[PDB]
Amino acid sequence: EVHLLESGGNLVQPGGSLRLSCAASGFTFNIFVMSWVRQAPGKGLEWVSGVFGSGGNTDYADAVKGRFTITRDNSKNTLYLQMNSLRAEDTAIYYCAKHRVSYVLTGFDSWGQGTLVTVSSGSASAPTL
Amino acid sequence: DIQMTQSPSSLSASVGDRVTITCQASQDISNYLAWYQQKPGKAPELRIYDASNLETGVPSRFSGSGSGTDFTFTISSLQPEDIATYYCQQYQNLPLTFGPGTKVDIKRTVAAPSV
Repeated sequence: EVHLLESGGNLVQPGGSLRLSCAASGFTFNIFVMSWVRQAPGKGLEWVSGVFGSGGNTDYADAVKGRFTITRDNSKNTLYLQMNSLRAEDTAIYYCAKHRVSYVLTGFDSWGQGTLVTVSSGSASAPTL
Repeated sequence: DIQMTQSPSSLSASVGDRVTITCQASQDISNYLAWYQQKPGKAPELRIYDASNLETGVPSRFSGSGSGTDFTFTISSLQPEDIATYYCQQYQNLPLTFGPGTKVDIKRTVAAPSV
């Protein structure tokens, strides 16, 4: 029975970097496609990145591109997101999601619980006007 | 990308009611669509996949119609357990795209703002 457990999200400074983790159970992890999808306050869902069984082909959204890195540990059946170059647009509840079948072009069968990433110093700081 | 649109934004019904949501695509998507339920402070939960198929153990009350452009999701009877934000997701291509969402709610207090 799919149990996707997520840790590591916390408050971070802009220009910061986080490492999210999501651990899976009760499914042959290493045969399935895995994705990270985020959810911004006052926003719907955006799929971020997908990784392919072998930790083969990975795909990212344009927003996330060079800043975020997705890696699987199959030996401990874990999923990783390395978020470099954090900007406020990246504030969100991050979910690890299991592809219903073993392919990218799939709905999501099973979701984790959500980890929050608050990329905020102190809103914005401008005085001259 | 594919733009997905969700008609309408919010609604209020009543226990027992039949309720219908419209999810519209940009591209022709064949029937590569998924519905999600999301009760507040919960992960999304897969309802319907492949436009029509009910995920296992969903109640036959939730329904999904359409192909290509327009999609419909229907709840023949309102249950207090269905309070939630509904979503549609396309899987015709990458980036996988979700639609804005449809927040479903009970009728309570305010005028059914009918002026």
